[PDB]
Amino acid sequence: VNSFSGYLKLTDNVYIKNADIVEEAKKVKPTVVVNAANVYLKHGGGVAGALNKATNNAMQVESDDYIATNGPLKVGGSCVLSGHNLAKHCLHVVGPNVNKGEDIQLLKSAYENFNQHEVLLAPLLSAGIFGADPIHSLRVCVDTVRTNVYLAVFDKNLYDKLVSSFL
Ligand SMILES: CC1(C)CCC(=O)N1Nc1ncnc2[nH]c3cc(F)ccc3c12
Repeated sequence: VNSFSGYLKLTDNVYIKNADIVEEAKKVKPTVVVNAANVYLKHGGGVAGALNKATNNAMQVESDDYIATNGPLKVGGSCVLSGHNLAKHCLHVVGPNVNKGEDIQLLKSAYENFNQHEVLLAPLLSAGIFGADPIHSLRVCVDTVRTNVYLAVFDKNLYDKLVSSFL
């Protein structure tokens, strides 16, 4: 038993709540929050920029030191850093960016990083809010992650509808 609430059981190990992942994290303070990051860990906007703003830029400061030491992540890769005031840890995961011509098959590799953690609060990766992409991000998540994943989806229409289209 954990402290997640209003999470609609999607499968044996996948759950979802109509929520902003940043606000979910502040309330729950989970062991692991997933950031939908880029390879440079430049948290300018989206979940990344909003989580970082919620850390008062401490996430960015820590990330810049990580990159200066280790260089960029791989598309499909991840690193574990501090969760600051939002979680014990933040798992920064990079899904393919199709607008950069990056192969979306790498989305499965991205979700495989979740299997190294027993429980995670996560947003949708390589999805966005338009077309069959966000819908696609969920199918790969369900078919790839075996650990317990709590998906926060901020957009209601997508939340409402991913549920209604879920096989
Ligand atoms: C793009 C994608 C990652 C996948 C589908 C989805 O809804 N996304 N965004 C978000 N994901 C998680 N929490 C969120 N909080 C928010 C608060 C806002 F004002 C605006 C957007 C979000 C948001």
